Amino acid sequence: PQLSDDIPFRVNWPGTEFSLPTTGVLYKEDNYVIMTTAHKEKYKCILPLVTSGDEEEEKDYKGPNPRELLEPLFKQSSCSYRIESYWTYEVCHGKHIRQYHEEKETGQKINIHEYYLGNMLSNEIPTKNIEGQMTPYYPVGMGNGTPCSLKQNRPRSSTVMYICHPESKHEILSVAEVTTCEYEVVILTPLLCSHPKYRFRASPVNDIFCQSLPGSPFKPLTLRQLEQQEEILR
Amino acid sequence: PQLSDDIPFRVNWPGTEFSLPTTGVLYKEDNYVIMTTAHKEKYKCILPLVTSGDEEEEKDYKGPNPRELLEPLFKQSSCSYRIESYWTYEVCHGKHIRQYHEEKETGQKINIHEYYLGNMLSNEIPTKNIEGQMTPYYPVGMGNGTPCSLKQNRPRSSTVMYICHPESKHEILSVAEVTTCEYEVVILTPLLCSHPKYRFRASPVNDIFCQSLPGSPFKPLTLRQLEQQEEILR
Amino acid sequence: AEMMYQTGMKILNGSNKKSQKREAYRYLQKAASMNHTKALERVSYALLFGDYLPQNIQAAREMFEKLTEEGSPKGQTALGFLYASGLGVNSSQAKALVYYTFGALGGNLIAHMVLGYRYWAGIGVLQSCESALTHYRLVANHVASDISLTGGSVVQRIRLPDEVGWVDGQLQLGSMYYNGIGVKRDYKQALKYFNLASQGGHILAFYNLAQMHASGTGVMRSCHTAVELFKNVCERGRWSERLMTAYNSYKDGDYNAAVIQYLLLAEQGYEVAQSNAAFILDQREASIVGENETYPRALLHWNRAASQGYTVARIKLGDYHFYGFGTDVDYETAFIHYRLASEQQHSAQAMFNLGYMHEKGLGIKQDIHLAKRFYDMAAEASPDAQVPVFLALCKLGVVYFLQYIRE
Amino acid sequence: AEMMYQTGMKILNGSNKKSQKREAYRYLQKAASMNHTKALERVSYALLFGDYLPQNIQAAREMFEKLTEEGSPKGQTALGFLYASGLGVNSSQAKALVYYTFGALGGNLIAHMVLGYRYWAGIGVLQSCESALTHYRLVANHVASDISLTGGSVVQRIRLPDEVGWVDGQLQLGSMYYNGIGVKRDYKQALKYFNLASQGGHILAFYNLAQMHASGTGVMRSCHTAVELFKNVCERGRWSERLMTAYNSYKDGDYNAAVIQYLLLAEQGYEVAQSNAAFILDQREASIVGENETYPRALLHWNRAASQGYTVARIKLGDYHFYGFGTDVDYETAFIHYRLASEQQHSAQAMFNLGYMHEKGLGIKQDIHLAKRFYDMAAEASPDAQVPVFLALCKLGVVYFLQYIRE
Amino acid sequence: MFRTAVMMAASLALTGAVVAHAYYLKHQFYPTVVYLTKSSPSMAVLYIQAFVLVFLLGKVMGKVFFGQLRAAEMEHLLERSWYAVTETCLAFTVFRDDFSPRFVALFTLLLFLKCFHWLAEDRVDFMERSPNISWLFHCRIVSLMFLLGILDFLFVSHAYHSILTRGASVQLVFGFEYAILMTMVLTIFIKYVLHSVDLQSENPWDNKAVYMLYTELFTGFIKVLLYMAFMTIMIKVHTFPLFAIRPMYLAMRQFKKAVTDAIMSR
Amino acid sequence: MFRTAVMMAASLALTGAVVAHAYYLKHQFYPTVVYLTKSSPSMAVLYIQAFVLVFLLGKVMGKVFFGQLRAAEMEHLLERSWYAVTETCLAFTVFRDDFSPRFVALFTLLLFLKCFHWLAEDRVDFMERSPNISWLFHCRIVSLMFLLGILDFLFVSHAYHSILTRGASVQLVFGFEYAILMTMVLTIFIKYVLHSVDLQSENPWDNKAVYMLYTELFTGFIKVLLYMAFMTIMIKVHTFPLFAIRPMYLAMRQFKKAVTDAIMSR
Ligand SMILES: *[C@@H]1O[C@H](CO)[C@@H](O[C@@H]2O[C@H](CO)[C@@H](O[C@H]3O[C@H](CO[C@H]4O[C@H](CO[C@H]5O[C@H](CO)[C@@H](O)[C@H](O)[C@@H]5O)[C@@H](O)[C@H](O[C@H]5O[C@H](CO)[C@@H](O)[C@H](O)[C@@H]5O)[C@@H]4O)[C@@H](O[C@H]4O[C@H](CO)[C@@H](O)[C@H](O)[C@@H]4O)[C@H](O)[C@@H]3O)[C@H](O)[C@H]2NC(C)=O)[C@H](O)[C@H]1NC(C)=O
Ligand SMILES: *[C@@H]1O[C@H](CO)[C@@H](O[C@@H]2O[C@H](CO)[C@@H](O[C@H]3O[C@H](CO[C@H]4O[C@H](CO[C@H]5O[C@H](CO)[C@@H](O)[C@H](O)[C@@H]5O)[C@@H](O)[C@H](O[C@H]5O[C@H](CO)[C@@H](O)[C@H](O)[C@@H]5O)[C@@H]4O)[C@@H](O[C@H]4O[C@H](CO)[C@@H](O)[C@H](O)[C@@H]4O)[C@H](O)[C@@H]3O)[C@H](O)[C@H]2NC(C)=O)[C@H](O)[C@H]1NC(C)=O
Ligand SMILES: *[C@@H]1O[C@H](CO)[C@@H](O)[C@H](O)[C@H]1NC(C)=O
Ligand SMILES: *[C@@H]1O[C@H](CO)[C@@H](O)[C@H](O)[C@H]1NC(C)=O
Ligand SMILES: *[C@@H]1O[C@H](CO)[C@@H](O)[C@H](O)[C@H]1NC(C)=O
Ligand SMILES: *[C@@H]1O[C@H](CO)[C@@H](O)[C@H](O)[C@H]1NC(C)=O
Repeated sequence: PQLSDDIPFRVNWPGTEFSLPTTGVLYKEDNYVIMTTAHKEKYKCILPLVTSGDEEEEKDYKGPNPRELLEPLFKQSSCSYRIESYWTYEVCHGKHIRQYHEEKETGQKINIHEYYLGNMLSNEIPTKNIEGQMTPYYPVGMGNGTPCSLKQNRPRSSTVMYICHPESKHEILSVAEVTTCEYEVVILTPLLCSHPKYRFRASPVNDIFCQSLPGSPFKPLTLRQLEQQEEILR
Repeated sequence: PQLSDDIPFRVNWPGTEFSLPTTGVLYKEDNYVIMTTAHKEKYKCILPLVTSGDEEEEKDYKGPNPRELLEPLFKQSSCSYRIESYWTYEVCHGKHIRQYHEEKETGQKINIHEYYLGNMLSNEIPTKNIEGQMTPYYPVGMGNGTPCSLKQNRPRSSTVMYICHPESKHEILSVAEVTTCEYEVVILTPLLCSHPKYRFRASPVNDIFCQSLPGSPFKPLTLRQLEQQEEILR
Repeated sequence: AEMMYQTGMKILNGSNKKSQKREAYRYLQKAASMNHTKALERVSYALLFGDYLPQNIQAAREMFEKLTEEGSPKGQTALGFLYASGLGVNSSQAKALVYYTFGALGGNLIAHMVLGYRYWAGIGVLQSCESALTHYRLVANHVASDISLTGGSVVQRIRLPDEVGWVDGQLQLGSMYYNGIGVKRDYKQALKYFNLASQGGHILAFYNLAQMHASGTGVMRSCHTAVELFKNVCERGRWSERLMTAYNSYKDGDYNAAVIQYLLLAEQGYEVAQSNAAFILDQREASIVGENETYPRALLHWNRAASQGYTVARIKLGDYHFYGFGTDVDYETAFIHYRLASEQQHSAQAMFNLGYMHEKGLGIKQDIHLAKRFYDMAAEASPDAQVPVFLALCKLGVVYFLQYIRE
Repeated sequence: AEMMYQTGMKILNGSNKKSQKREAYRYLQKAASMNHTKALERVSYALLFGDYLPQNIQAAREMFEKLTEEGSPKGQTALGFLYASGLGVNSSQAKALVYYTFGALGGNLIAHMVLGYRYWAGIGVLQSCESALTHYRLVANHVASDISLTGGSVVQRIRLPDEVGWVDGQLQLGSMYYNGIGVKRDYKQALKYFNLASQGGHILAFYNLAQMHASGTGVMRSCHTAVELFKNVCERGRWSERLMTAYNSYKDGDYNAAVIQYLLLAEQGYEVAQSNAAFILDQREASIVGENETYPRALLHWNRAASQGYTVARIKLGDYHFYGFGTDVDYETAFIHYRLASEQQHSAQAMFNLGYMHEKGLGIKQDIHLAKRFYDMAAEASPDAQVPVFLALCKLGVVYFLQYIRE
Repeated sequence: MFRTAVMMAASLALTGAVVAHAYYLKHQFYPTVVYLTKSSPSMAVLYIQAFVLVFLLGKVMGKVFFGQLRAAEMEHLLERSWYAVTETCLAFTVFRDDFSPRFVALFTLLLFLKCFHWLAEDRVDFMERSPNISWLFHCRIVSLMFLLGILDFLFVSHAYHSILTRGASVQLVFGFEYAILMTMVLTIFIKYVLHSVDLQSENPWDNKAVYMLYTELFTGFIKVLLYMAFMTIMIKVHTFPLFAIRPMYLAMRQFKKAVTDAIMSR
Repeated sequence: MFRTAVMMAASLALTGAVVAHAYYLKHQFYPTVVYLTKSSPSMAVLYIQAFVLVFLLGKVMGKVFFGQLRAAEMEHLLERSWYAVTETCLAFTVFRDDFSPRFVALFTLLLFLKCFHWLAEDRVDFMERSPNISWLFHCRIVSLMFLLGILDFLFVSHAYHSILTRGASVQLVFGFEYAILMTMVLTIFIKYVLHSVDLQSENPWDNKAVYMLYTELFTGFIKVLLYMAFMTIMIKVHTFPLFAIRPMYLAMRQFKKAVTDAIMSR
């Protein structure tokens, strides 16, 4: 029950002559159930022990350092911006963070209230959060922005937050501030998802195997079929 | 302009060799107009003098007296009734007028408040303004109804008003009172419309004949394609 | 000549300014001197109509005659309107119809609406729904085509005697139900689906039920519903904007151009434009008509406005026979028009003046206790009759008490 | 045996009285002793549900087992609900899915909605819209069929944390536009006409756009709009009446049958029934669940109610991490759920408690002038935040003034 | 007297100018009276002529029931009346009853009767200290005793059947206020009973003061009970009075000046 | 003093009971305060506590600004304050401004300042006939003069910029009443100027009475002008006041008692 909406499951039908795997999740010979379908087909569905512990995935990476992946993003100078209710944040990856809003005068003039939040002149990857859950990141922290009146004319500082997303097109989840005139930017990119320590973390899947009892086939007399029925609409 | 929405007119096309009728409405040779259609067609359309006076229709009637026409209505005992906002008038032709209204009690009883307005134990036909129009009528006056408290226990009296209508099915235009507890009923019937002095009066139609000038045929080139078009549509 | 008419239409369609509209017509008025047969018919309808060119009725009659001798539908129509209304010329209903027939023949649409309306209310001719079906049909085809193009320009309906998507798809669905799109046609059930589309207010549905009640499909073809469904389609043409040209003349102080721009639509068969064209003639603000032909002409347009179902036009037809406006005084005739606005339209005033003719013995024989009913009935019909019945009932009981003392 | 079941259904369909409904089940409960496989499934859903038979959860578990060994779809479905909710039996999500799969296989519709919802919100399995497309369809075909027959029985949506014709013809017109009735089919323009029919509130149109976004017709087939359009169809079945059976139990004082008749619909994937089944567990009125499994089970159903777009379920997920309800106290985790209800749903309270964690230095580093923004932002968002910001801003300036004096 | 006839004529000149304005606009009977009703200045002048008419009826009713005002109660009406004009005005507008010209006419009937009870109190107060009172005074004031108490009994009877048949409306506060006025004619009776047995005997009576203090204790207890029940009702139904706390503080002070003085005496 | 502390404690006990009842229901800050604002008895008890607080602040301000009440102006305050609270209540309820707990506070601020102007009235009226007055009295009353005049100038400025910027609302009547109160502090200045040049010379001055009568005529003219403009505004905009005709009759009588007496004298 404790955070139980994060544990994935999958039912399989390996059949009569099947041996449970000794690698991955643990299994027992007592936690079996005797099953019966609507057309009187008998099955014996074993279930694994719900642990999914440790990180023994043989984590190996002979590839580049995480610094090198964002270099093609820096040189191409293709950088996006975000709208809000009032403001407009334009992070430029590898140049600056620019926050501005246009004041449209009555017919002729456009006034700009602009600020500068930064400029380009360890065995554990830190993890922030992201919508409650968990994600390790790459931090890129800068300063030397426009002076801030609240900090007695100190320049603003900003850290760039990098998290990976497969369908991303370099947009922003949200812009936020941890203190006054010092702001945090999160950036979606598809580059870091190839990195094993930086990819989006998915819990291992515990496999539920259903052993077919005699008098019942490899898969139930309603399974296969119904599945392929929609296979029509595939 | 004075009551001008009661004078009927009709345009005819009698053609080139036509003589205006000397019987009916009067005519003059000066009140002609020269006409021209869209396809350059010349017509001379004459008009009559709008008098339509007198009643020289050779009024002859060797048929029965108006008393005899309502006798088949009396013996058949097929008599109607009328609804209102509250009341309900049931005139029975040749028996009585009955005015009553049912009081529906909560579930079981029905109470009747009934009254009786009558019971059956001259060279000029009189006329009454009917919606401002001139209709001569047959009056059938009768009394000895229920006593009326306002007239110090005098029985009510009523006159039956007969006016003819071709599509009538023995209904009532309206029920009205000229004085307290003495009421007037009008009845639609189709029997009196055969009587020449009792039929629905229609004004004689003044005829607009119009003659076809040379270079133009008997009827205009923009006319006959339209009466056949509605004939197809019917 | 023809080059002058192009400049006027360019500035008319390009500039909505009042001065620019008058400046555009300066070439059009000059082109009328060249007898360009298209040029006069746009200034004929300004010389006699107003709110464009200055109003001059006698300046338009003689040049309408050459439009008639040429054979113009727009000249045959309007010269009939002059003799129907007796406007600047001695009145004659005899050849008012003759000009309207040739305008209806000539292809004009105004001369078909009026000829249809005259055949429908029985004005000037015999009331024949068959003839009123034919002429009202030609207008409906020539207005149902343009609304699908112009989008249905709606115009407000203003009565001077009172002051001074969701259903669009239902029309195509109901059209497929009667015709048959993938299903067998059923005229018994397609009638109810098509008739419910007209309750939304769209007049495309108003057309389609008129043909339904014409040929006899679905429901038996009755005359009364044949043309009344047709008529409300015809009352929303591009001439429906002409209330605004007339109503703006009333608010601008040009009262004599709100009695000519309203008398055409009164002739065209409206009730918003038949009370208002009589209310202006009621108060003698018009000056083309004489001071002796002001009430009989306002009686004619109060009479047509009553038969088309107006409450005030049935009370105000009682007044004109009550005092003697334009008619010798008739308490019996005025009596009926007061009750006809009581039982039918439930007009609250119309039983109060029923009490007065009951209480004071006008028209019929006097009865004191019969009059008490209608004053009491007046207070039930409206909230505003509570006061002027109470001061009438108190006066009523004073006579009853004083008569009892003398006995 | 079978003769006893006929008497119960006759009095159930014939009498709506509460005593007569219980009197009808007396033969049904006696017929359950005869092991008539149709008889138990109408009393199994009363022995564990309530508001019918008396509530006794342990009395229904063992007779559900023989319903499972027989192979009943209505027994395979509910026995998975017991192990999914940990209800009277030790909780186990591992074979909760196993029972729901065979219920989904067996032809039950409840076990398809729950399996579809688990595949859609990623609860207990991987979030796969492809698998969530398959199971959510089968329900939609079996509910749109009966709704065309039953008329679409509407049920009110009651949330306890808040208190305690014209378009019908547009569906057939939009159906003919996509298919083609007398015209060439055009999937580019039939989409807009069909999608506008669903804004009227009818749910037949909700079905037809789901298939439109499924096969890729008209618009490209996107997963997010494939099942969300499907889901609102499935949330209006004959099981949509089960709120009133649960909500009447709450108003009748039987709070322990408003936490079992609501936990099924919470498992079925609602948001009216996922806040309310957690609000009852919030205040510890339930008695089947223990006193130590009352907050973690109410955290689970506050978490699912937030991800489906509820304002209060995102504030109240902040509270449970703010005080330490069912979790070790986390000011950082509670911080995020408070701002996620501020920027997204614009919940007025959710920036006020943002100020408190800004003003008093909880979770993040303290900054006095940053807190002033969110209190000020609270008063702009609602009229009711004018007061409790003003007594918060006055307290805010007292600290700022007192600190300045000490310097 | 000259300024009174001037005020009447200067009001009737406005009414005859408003009526003649409408009759020229709408030349009939029925649309004229309807036009006066809907128009704001036309009903305003008809209101002014109504108030002058009820003013002059009061002056002739005061002249027939009292021979001459003593010019010491003439002020004493003017503050109370103002008191009374404002709280009826505030009770009329708080209740959202809307401006109707038959419930305004009912409210000035309450105020007109309220002014005559107050005039009877000050006249019977000097009946204590009048050694020369004729039989005309005695009969003309017991006539005022009857005519008032029967009138408030009638309007209480009209109101408590109105609170049952129709429902909760402004007719509740009419009959309750007349019930207080029913206690008000009750007070001046007993005071007239004890001061009539005083004059017929040529000797003072000590028990008359004891009965008078007991009687004022009585009705004062009845008065606060009526006001306290009047409080408990309109919080429950409709809205907070915001009025009638004016005579209530005087009602507790009436109870304070009677019960505590009798406790100090007895 | 015991009864005042008893009343304060009996109000604070109800306020604490209401606050604890709300806090037990909605165990946080924000829903508790929102529940207090939406609930009727909770806001009623908070209103009662606010009124007791402003009562005690008024008592301490009267103690610090006047040494001791003469017990002849305490009544004058009691009747004039009843007048005033009923006029403000009726003006609040006719305007349909709706019950808001930040305009009721402004109305009691207006009533509080009106009460202090009346206390200044009666204090300078006895200062007219006081032969033994210390410099503390002079300094404290001229401090009252300033503070009051500056306050009505500030509120008149606020209300006229409000009536220019926002639009027609209750701020117009607030500014007009503060303008009348400004004329009131003007009257007492001139009266204090004349009665201070009276005391510094050990001889009576005949021209002081003429100057006092002329000043009274002056400001009476200003007052009737303000009341007439106030009328001719609110018949035009919104609705008939139905209030502020009270002090107007006293304002014309103030004009009558000054202009006619000076005409009879001069
Ligand atoms: C519908 O949409 C509308 C617009 O889209 C919404 O309307 C609101 O419109 C008003 C306009 O009157 C906006 O108010 C303010 O607008 C400007 C800009 O001020 C904003 O920015 C200030 C910047 O300060 C920070 O800047 C940096 C940000 O990165 C920081 O690093 C820095 O340290 C500093 O903190 C900001 O301060 C201010 O927020 C609040 O500030 C203080 C305390 O922080 C609070 O007490 C205030 O209450 C204020 O809310 C604004 O967000 C501002 O003009 C500025 O510039 C001119 C230049 O000449 C100066 O003259 C002027 O004095 C001022 O300094 C305005 O005066 C005004 O304050 C408001 O932001 C809009 N609201 C929203 C939500 O967008 C409308 O709300 C929408 N409807 C809805 C949502 O229902
Ligand atoms: C919606 O529909 C509703 C009903 O369909 C409408 O509701 C109204 O309902 C009330 C019921 O309270 C009706 O009021 C009266 O109903 C009865 C019947 O009384 C009627 O008949 C009386 C008969 O008197 C005449 O009778 C003969 C008629 O031929 C004459 O010859 C004879 O001389 C005599 O004159 C009639 O008098 C009365 O009309 C009026 O009478 C006097 C003066 O004539 C007026 O002062 C009155 O104001 C009255 O209006 C009625 O029309 C009545 O019951 C009678 O009988 C019982 C029997 O026990 C007696 O106890 C009782 O005392 C009385 O004598 C009722 O008491 C009541 O008076 C009213 O008619 C309905 N209104 C309409 C328009 O139908 C409702 O109005 C509709 N909504 C709308 C239109 O918006
Ligand atoms: C109209 O007719 C009358 C009478 O016949 C005549 O006097 C008048 O001159 C005619 N007017 C015109 C313009 O024809
Ligand atoms: C009618 O017309 C004549 C013109 O012959 C005119 O003099 C008269 O004033 C008009 N009116 C009346 C009432 O005769
Ligand atoms: C549930 O599991 C727990 C722990 O394994 C065990 O103690 C308990 O007896 C079980 N209960 C049932 C009904 O199986
Ligand atoms: C949890 O369960 C135990 C039973 O083992 C019970 O005694 C206890 O009260 C429950 N609650 C807590 C907080 O431990």
